[PDB]
Amino acid sequence: SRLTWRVQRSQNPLKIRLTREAP
Amino acid sequence: HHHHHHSHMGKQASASYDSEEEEEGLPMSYDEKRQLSLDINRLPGEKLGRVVHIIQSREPSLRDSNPDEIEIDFETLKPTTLRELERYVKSCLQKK
Repeated sequence: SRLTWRVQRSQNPLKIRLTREAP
Repeated sequence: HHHHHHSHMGKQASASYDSEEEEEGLPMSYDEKRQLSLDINRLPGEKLGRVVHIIQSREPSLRDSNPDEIEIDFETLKPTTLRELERYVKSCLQKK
């Protein structure tokens, strides 16, 4: 389907980057 | 001599519902942005796909720039947008 990402905190608790992760 | 006792401890009940279903869009406080973050961070990658998709529909700049790494900025995001995140995550956590 896709390469499983993770939701990660970008500095502030009000910002989250879903980084490009390998499953 | 016989005895009878009587007393009526009548307490009122309460049931209240909102009359409308409008987009209230109230000024979403700082803590409610955090309240989404923790509860969205525990959602699986499947749900995270829809969670970002509605944000990227609101922010077409980030949609087109990065379809791989998506940064949801809750603090500037509209309370009408975050309304969806709130009701959706709540629908994932609760059978509602």
